[PDB]
Amino acid sequence: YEPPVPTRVGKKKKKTKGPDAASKLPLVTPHTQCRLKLLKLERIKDYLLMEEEFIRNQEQMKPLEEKQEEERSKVDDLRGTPMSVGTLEEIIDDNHAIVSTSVGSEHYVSILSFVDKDLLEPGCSVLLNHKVHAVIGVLMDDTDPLVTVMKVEKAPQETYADIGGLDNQIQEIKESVELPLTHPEYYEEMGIKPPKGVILYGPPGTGKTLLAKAVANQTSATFLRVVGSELIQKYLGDGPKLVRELFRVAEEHAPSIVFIDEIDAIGTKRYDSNSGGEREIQRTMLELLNQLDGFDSRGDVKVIMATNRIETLDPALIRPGRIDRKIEFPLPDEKTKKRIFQIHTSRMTLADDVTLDDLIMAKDDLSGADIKAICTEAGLMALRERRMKVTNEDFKKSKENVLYK
Amino acid sequence: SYDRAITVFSPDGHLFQVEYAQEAVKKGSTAVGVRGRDIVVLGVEKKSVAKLQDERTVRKICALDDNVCMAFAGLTADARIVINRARVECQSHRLTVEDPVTVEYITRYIASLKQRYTQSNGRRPFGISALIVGFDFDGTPRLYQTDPSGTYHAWKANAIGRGAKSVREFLEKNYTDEAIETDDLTIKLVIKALLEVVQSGGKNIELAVMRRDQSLKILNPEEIEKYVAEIEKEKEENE
Amino acid sequence: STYSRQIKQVEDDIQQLLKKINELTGIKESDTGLAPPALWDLAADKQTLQSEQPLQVARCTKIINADSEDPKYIINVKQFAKFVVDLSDQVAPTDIEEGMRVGVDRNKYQIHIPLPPKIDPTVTMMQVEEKPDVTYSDVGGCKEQIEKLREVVETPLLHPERFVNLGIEPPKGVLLFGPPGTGKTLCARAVANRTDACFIRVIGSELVQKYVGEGARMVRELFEMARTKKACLIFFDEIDAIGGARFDDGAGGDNEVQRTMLELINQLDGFDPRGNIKVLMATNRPDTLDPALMRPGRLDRKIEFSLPDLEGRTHIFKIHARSMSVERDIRFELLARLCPNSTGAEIRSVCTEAGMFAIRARRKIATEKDFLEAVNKVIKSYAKFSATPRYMTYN
Amino acid sequence: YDRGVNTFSPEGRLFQVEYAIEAIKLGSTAIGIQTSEGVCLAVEKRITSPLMEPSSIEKIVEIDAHIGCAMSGLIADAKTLIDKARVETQNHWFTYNETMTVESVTQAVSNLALQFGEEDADPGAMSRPFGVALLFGGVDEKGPQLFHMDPSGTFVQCDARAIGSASEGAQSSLQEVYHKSMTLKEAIKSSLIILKQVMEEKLNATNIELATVQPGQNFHMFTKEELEEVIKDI
Amino acid sequence: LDKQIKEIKEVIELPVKHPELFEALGIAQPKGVLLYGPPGTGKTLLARAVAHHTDCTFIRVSGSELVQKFIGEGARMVRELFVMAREHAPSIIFMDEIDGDSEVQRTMLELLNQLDGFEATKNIKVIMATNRIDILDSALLRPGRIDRKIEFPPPNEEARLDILKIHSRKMNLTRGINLRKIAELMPGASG
Ligand SMILES: Nc1ncnc2c1ncn2[C@@H]1O[C@H](COP(=O)(O)OP(=O)(O)OP(=O)(O)O)[C@@H](O)[C@H]1O
Ligand SMILES: Nc1ncnc2c1ncn2[C@@H]1O[C@H](COP(=O)(O)OP(=O)(O)OP(=O)(O)O)[C@@H](O)[C@H]1O
Ligand SMILES: Nc1ncnc2c1ncn2[C@@H]1O[C@H](COP(=O)(O)OP(=O)(O)O)[C@@H](O)[C@H]1O
Ligand SMILES: [Mg+2]
Ligand SMILES: [Mg+2]
Ligand SMILES: [Mg+2]
Repeated sequence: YEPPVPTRVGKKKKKTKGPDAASKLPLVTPHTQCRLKLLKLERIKDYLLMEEEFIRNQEQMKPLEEKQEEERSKVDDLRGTPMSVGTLEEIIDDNHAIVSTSVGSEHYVSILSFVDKDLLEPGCSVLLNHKVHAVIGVLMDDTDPLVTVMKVEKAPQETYADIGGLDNQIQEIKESVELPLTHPEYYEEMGIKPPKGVILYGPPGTGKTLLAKAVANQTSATFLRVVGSELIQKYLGDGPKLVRELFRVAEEHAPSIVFIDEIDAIGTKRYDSNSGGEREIQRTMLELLNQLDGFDSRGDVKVIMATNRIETLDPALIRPGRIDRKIEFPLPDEKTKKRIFQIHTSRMTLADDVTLDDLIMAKDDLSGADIKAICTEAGLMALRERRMKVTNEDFKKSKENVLYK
Repeated sequence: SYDRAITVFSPDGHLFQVEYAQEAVKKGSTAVGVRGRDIVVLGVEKKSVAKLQDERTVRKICALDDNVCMAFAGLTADARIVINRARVECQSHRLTVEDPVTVEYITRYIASLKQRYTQSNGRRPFGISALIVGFDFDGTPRLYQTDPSGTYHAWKANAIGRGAKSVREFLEKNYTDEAIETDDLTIKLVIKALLEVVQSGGKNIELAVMRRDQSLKILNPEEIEKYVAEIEKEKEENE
Repeated sequence: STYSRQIKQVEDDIQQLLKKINELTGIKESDTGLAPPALWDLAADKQTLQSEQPLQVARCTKIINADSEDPKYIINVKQFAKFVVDLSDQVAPTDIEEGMRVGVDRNKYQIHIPLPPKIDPTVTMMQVEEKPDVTYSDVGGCKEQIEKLREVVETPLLHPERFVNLGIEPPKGVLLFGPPGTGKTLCARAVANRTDACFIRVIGSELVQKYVGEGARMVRELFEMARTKKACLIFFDEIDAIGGARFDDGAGGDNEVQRTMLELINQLDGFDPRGNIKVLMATNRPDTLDPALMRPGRLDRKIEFSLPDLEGRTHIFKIHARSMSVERDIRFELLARLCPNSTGAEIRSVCTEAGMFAIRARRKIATEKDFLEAVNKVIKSYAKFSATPRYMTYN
Repeated sequence: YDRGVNTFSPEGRLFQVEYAIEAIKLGSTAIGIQTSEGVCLAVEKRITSPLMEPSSIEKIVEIDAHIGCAMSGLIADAKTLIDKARVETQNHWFTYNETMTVESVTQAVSNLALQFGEEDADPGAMSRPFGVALLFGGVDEKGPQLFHMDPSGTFVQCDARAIGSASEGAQSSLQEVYHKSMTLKEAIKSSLIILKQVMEEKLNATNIELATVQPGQNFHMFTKEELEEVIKDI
Repeated sequence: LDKQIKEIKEVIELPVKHPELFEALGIAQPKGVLLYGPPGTGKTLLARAVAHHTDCTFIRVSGSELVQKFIGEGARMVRELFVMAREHAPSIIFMDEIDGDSEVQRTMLELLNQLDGFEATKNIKVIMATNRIDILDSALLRPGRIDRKIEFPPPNEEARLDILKIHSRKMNLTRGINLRKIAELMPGASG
């Protein structure tokens, strides 16, 4: 006896996912409504016209058993009902594989011809015949509940126009997460790959998450958001396992933007639920180091990290190649503070006796979050007095609530 | 005696404590100094001017001697030590040489004192940069700058503080022989320089001028307000 | 616009023809994993469903009276049961050994086919199937580093005849160490691209597992599956995750991970011969590795990826500015001089930012000033976050 | 950190000394050539702003009338070394009524290197090495002599030594241009050609420093007019 | 807690019932509430009452691993709770700090970050109950995260009488009990 030898190269599935299948018609150029496009469009139609006539003739004289609806009916008979869901443990041969049912019992079954063999990978969910357990299909895995957590289904309503004073910051962040997708030709004609990673750092409330929200609003790519504290898991290896899975979802939904907000919270906060102490966090970081810039080839994934404590990060984490750009978010100055007040008081109706210049110097170290918190509390004070117009007294009591006490 | 090496070489060859001291300089008020033909102008931005703060006490422009005055940027408490140590040396030099100190000498002493704190046991580097202006015995206006490292260079015009890069870029374009033809134009140059980083206006500008054979003259807010009107007036005709 | 009416007429017909073609051919489902009908051999599948019975996976435990003509095999059918069975008549008695997985039928449980050893699906995914797009030409300033790397991990497999004739046993291990960004993983990606043997990429953080002894299990199955190949390469990126030095802090600090490292040490150089596996580990914290792992016979060659010298930095600049739209007289030697102790990662960013300034100014060609500003932004402005100063002490 | 200043690497390297050597590579390039007709010292000023006075950047210093020094690395650190060289000289003259040999001056300055430490040290003792490299050049009984000092306290006579950011490139250029029997005017020119090729900026009479110590003649810094005369060629 | 009832209504009741009041005011609808005070002062009592009166589903997040099978088989993030919170909007997510770092506070940050601008469905409010406000993280104390902090001081003489008047109804009381005197007999007592 000799072991079976596969004809397929390797044990992994085909990388391409969700293609046009056989509807991949040739790309006709130019898109302009001209005769050449018409000639090319007719050219595609001509072959299809041949294709329609040729296929019809064969099926016309094909046996009654061998028909498109008959063979599909025979497939269901071969598959049977119910259709058991198992796990692919090993691909022994092209038409043979080792599968395990839900009870943990492994079987050496035969992969039938109609099975999509390029979706076969070890660990995948396979469909087996109830009686003979032969591989008869592959279950398109449902979106994991872990996938739904990262994905921001609806883009946030915050635009770049809602950000004031971060003109350079928007310009730097756009050039690594927005410009490479909207106008990729600029980078190709220059011969440069776009800046790989970006980190937004500064004092709290300076607009780090807000710019990421503006990025998520005007992005055509999948946006995955994970707070750094969410990488601290209750079990060993789960933290590294989660970082590995987060960028695996990013690979599937390419192009994608991964926002690791509050990245510093993974190490600056110690939780007793984390069985491994700082040592497990280090292994979680080492997984993060590989994902940003490691052995595996990275697709169209742009990584945005945000932190108010950038000195506490591992310097190897934000090294060039992993995080190319380090955009600083300083506390607003007088010109920016006025713009932030106008942004958050635009939909407000103000009293004639309120002035934003006096509200500018509420505190020297005034952040945008404090500016916004003053406004919403000022409106809440007006709501308490059953009023729609916010007075200066409402803002005065607003400052003593958020800035003090 | 605390005998420990605070400032040591990084593997790349950098003295990180010196760099961190230069980082504290970048968090201070913007100090601007311009060396004119017969006047030296020192301009310092004021941080968060408080109506309850006695403006006389918090003064970033101080006179080491009758002919030398300096403006600093960085840690206020660190500077006051340097000014006092520099002031004592000005009187020691005058006692021995019987000649008022030169700007080069006192910028050399301060730089040497600053450098000594980057190579001495138990001492952290001074976290200030100094903008020393003044006049020599022969009436030549001199402007010198020191950093925590201990390097002093002479400048026609320079800026230190948070917005040093912006003001210095502004100064490299507007410092010309025509711009320092008169004392009034030279004083306007510093205000024009400080308006680039000061957002509110002349209320956050402290101005000190020194003329040849004269003592340091702090400019009153009304005098400064008079100048800012002229720059605002000259802006209209250039449009 | 004159053909707009006719273009839509033929475009709709093509779409109608395409849908009509899919009606006869069949392009649907794809959610139960159904292959396109062009590959459907229904006649054969019906024959397989009867002629080829399904086989249950069992492990042989003991052979009773192997010398006689009635050899009886005890099998462990996973979670089902244990059976004393006899061998099938279509396989040889010498083909079944104790401790080997077998395939047994559902009626009399007689062994029908031997099976490959069980390997964790995660371990199976560790072998590289698509090689990287990086060659040795993309690594600059590592000339001596690469030759040492190649003559241990590439030359013995390419030309094994040159070592057997001279009675030479080439080293079976290389440790790449250096500060971050120095090209440790870049060289390993070049090795995998060029290699013809099986390449397995193992990240140390992947070996950290929730349960006790699981991490050491994956190391055992990793070397078990590497031994199923004539020649193999295992890459241990960031081995400091599991390769840390052993210690006793009273409590069981890092006891589980140390066992994984102890298993890796055992497979590299233990009682059993390792095989034709040539391991390769990269770490930016080699001072943290256990002395047993850092010993010849496990990591025979210690290749240091120090920060490039002036010639090396100029070479890395040439590599990354090769495809750029640079100007005439870019003084790359001058740029290499402006960053004395800088990793190749910073040099690549300098090249990227240099062209990034040109894109900023709507310019199609990157000037020398753009590189000078890029050096200031990367080497100088970003020196606060530089990992180099802290990591040269570690390397 | 945990390491002290006087800590040995596993390879026998004083960690702080090796680190201080890396500080020179960030300093400005300096070229020194020793010829039978005198010693040549050139250094680039490295102006970073047009508002900076080039004359204030003093990277060549009069140690004495017969010996001068070119410095590269941390300029602030070499002031301490220069001061003693200007004190050790004029102490030899006080005690022996003669000018101290260039080698002895470099020897005295070299002893200051490695006189650093954390514990068991005088209150005035330094805490870190001098992150500067000096190129002493002068005329003595042995004729023109050029000596190179490094933060390790290691001084050596050099016929033509280049220190600074472009030490590697300029030394290679120096080897291709230096022959033992050449005039000092050739040394001034040859050093300026090498500097102009390694400088970031365009070479002119304001961003460089030239000094010469000829036999008989004293230490002489080149003025703007003198520099323009040799710049006009190449 | 008459003052506290009014405060929590303006932040959890009004945004759910009358979103137009906040849109007319031009302010963002509040999403985070922190009730702080000594234990037993009515923080959980008031949080449940508002959810009961506003028809908002009340979810208590104790971080218990016994309830993780209901939250989701993954259990890798506490934001997996948002799937079941969105399905029952309007919802009130309530976490109480019993009092390493605090896991309730960590959950608060993760929920507040998603609720900042990354949550599509509205009417998901989040309440935190804590013993003290000075132990709080700087991240939660930062302006803009918790839109209202409501204090629950220990009941005074009059408030103790009301709490006494409330729980004594469930007993067969002889007529003429001087509940005022018993309230005076309990200085510094919680509800
Ligand atoms: N520059 C700005 N312009 C407009 N709004 C701003 C600005 N900075 C802050 N804000 C407001 O402050 C609110 C809170 O700030 P944000 O969530 O962006 O903080 P952050 O910078 O990510 O900081 P951190 O996470 O450290 O607290 C934002 O929702 C936004 O409305
Ligand atoms: N010698 C080199 N020649 C050319 N490019 C290089 C060189 N070294 C590094 N790079 C570039 O810098 C990047 C740094 O990534 P790399 O995988 O090489 O880092 P590393 O040394 O493994 O770092 P870490 O220790 O953080 O894992 C590479 O992807 C490559 O683009
Ligand atoms: N102010 C109060 N009025 C009425 N009952 C109260 C009051 N405070 C506490 N209680 C009673 O105490 C019990 C527990 O209080 P609880 O709300 O859990 O305290 P905390 O506010 O610390 O969470 C509740 O069942 C409630 O009946
Ligand atoms: Mg944030
Ligand atoms: Mg690596
Ligand atoms: Mg309670």
